[PDB]
Amino acid sequence: MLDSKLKAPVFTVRTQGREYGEFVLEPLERGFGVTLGNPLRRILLSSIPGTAVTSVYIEDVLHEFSTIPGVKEDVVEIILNLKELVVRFLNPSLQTVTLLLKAEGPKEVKARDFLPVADVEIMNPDLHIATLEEGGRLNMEVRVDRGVGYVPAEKHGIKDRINAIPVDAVFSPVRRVAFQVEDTRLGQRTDLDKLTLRIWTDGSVTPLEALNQAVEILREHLTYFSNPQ
Amino acid sequence: MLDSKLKAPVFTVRTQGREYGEFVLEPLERGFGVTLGNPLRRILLSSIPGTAVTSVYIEDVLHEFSTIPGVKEDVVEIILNLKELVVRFLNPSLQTVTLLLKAEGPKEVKARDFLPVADVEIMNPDLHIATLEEGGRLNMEVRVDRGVGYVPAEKHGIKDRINAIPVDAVFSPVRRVAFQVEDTRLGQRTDLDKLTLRIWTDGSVTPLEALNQAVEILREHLTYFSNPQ
Amino acid sequence: FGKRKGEGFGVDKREVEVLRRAEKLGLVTPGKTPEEQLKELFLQGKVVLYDGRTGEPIEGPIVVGQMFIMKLYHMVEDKMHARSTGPYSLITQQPLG
Amino acid sequence: EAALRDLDEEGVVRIGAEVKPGDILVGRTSFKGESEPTPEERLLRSIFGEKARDVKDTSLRVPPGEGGIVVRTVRLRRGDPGVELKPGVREVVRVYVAQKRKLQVGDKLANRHGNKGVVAKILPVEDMPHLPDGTPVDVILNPLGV
Amino acid sequence: ERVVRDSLAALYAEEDGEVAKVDGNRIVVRYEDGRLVEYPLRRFYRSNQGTALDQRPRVVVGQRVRKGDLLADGPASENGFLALGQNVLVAIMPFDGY
Amino acid sequence: VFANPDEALLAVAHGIVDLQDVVTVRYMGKRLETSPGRILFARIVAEAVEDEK
RNA sequence: GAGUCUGCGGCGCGCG
Repeated sequence: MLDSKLKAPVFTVRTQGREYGEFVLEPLERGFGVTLGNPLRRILLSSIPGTAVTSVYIEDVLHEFSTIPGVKEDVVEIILNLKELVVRFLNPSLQTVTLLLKAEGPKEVKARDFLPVADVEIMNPDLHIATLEEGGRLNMEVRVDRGVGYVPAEKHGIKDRINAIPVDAVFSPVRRVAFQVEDTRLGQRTDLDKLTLRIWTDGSVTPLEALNQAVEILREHLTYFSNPQ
Repeated sequence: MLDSKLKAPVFTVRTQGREYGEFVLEPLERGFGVTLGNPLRRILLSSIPGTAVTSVYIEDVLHEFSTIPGVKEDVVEIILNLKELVVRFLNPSLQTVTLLLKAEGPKEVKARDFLPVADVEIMNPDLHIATLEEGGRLNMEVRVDRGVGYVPAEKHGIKDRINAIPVDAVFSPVRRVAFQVEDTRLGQRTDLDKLTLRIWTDGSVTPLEALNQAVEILREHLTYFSNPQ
Repeated sequence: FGKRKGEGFGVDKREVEVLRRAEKLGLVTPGKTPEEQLKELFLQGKVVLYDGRTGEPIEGPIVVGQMFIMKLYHMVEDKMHARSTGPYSLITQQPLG
Repeated sequence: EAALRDLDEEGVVRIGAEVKPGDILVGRTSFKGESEPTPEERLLRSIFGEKARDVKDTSLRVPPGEGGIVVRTVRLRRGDPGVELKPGVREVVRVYVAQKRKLQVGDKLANRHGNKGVVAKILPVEDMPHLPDGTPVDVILNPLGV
Repeated sequence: ERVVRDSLAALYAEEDGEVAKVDGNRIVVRYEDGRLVEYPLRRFYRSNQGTALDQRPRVVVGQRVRKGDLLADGPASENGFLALGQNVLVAIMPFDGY
Repeated sequence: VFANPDEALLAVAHGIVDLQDVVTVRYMGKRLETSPGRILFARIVAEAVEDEK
């Protein structure tokens, strides 16, 4: 095409790794960069489905505010580090996967120390769970689920073992979203929008992958306006 | 379908006349009513295309700042009242329609006094164009077009007749948009959104027609994310 | 708000959120119904407003109203003066227009 | 000739004609030198066309800035009715121009209390602060100035 | 009210009567004492400062007018009241840096 | 309690914590007890000039 | 291969 259609949003992409991805799209009519950017943002953080540590159970620990001997880190610092663990399952059959791990003695407990599960993968290997000294006994069972958005440990309250402690759900693989609408010049009229939205991802999915899922959720919702009543 | 898909936004409609039209859609996940409602609002006011008085020509009047004998109102007050005239054509073949009207003597000139045009309709009948005294001679030709947004009379400068005077273009068929997101109950989880947006229209187009065009412009823009570079 | 009740709808998630931030501020007596709360906040001369760009409310009531404002006379001082080259004074050789 | 359309009445500009900066409002022709013709301008004239009107263009033009539509015009010729024409003054020519001043970014507005200020940006109704009901605000004043 | 009246903006009705003709240029009323005056209206005149001075008739044809009632509005009057600039809805908040 | 820095602001955007609220956050080597907003400012500066430390 | 000549001193008011 040549006139109004060839003059189409030049979708440009700049992505390094699977964490950062800038996305520029221009030109846009009046105030559309903002009309597009904010919904995409609201989707990119709540809609994108993922996996987060739902609950944990240290064998000798009863409360979340306890400390384990031979272990530098406190129960709270550890459950904190677990929220940082990014797991990636391969299919619907895996709704709730309980990862198991037990390490003793003078060793550093990394996320690769968890006994491998058939359909689940751990992309956060070197994540540091704890530092064990001597006579350091650490046996725990950390639950993992697939959900959407953020769920306070208070909202769900998981109880595999009566003494287990729930943890805050961090389900979006996208940490932060950012969009700017800078003015762009197109020969004739100076009043134009340029929308560039930068997306950050924990690694599970990519910025481009997330953005596409986002636009889809919006599109799927735009069709829900079909049958009147 | 039965489970998650049958549980789909129930698009309900309540529209009286072509001016008001409420639109309810529920249930929605978390903070989506706001994610959908605002973009649609930003589109509904800026983007929808319509009709407005583009130019006028009083037979004996040469400039915009003149006064016509036997006519209370001044050329300026009249061309002003003309911007208030809402016309509605039925098909693309009508790009520029010139409405003609001529009235004389002791009569009040309303918008229904315009000689009817085949494919054009005037839903702004009783609009008061002028008050004619005696020996009040008023013959004019007011141009009408289909466009988008606001076009200063200075920007287009229409010249059907050399002494005609251009008028400011008002192309949004919508005066105001309003949306509310009230909490709705779905058996299991109480945190849900319900988006009901009320749209008002001058009559040219309907609330429903506007909403649809709106959702389309948004979808058309969501596809502009196709070719990276 | 009266026509709002009859026209068919109540309060927004937006309208409630701003209310939270509002009572945490000290503009509305905690414990009252949003209907009653919004009234108390409206009486303050402030109402809830959405950004228009994002559709999200603006955290915190903002006042709005009918303020009479006038436009001031545009002198030839307004209509800007930019000069490249031009006239010059007869006795002093400095630029003048 | 393109600059002589609006100047329809011989000399004077026609009423109801959009005058933009730099257009001729009224034409006039005086003489080229102080007392003598020009030796270098004599050769140029003769090369393309010696018979060139010696009279110089001194016409009332639209001064940079703005003009609008011409609404009224006044011309006092030789046999003056009851007017006082100054000496030397052969005749005068008034041209009344009018123009709608839509509010633009340059303009300044202020309320009766004292808040003065200029318009920085004309936002599209599309995204400026809007009320629960669709009614959007017209102007947004900066709190800090109070 | 007073400002437009003591100033000579709007045109007021001398004595009581009825209206005869309502031109965009003149309003000739007919008072009840049996007299009728034509009141021209400064159509569009050049103010010293270049502002518009027009008198816009506010009275319809054949209207019993009270003594001292506005027949036409001055350059800046709405309805016999002083009016400069307009009543606009305004939000008192900060924007980007606009 | 928020692990990574980002972690703290997402909860904000989701309506769990106001920016002016007092929470705990894990930064580079310390468990610091500072509000989200304060942490956000830290970022803006740290971003303005890449030498974060 | 264009360039002359006019707009000064003061006064008043208004903006910043």
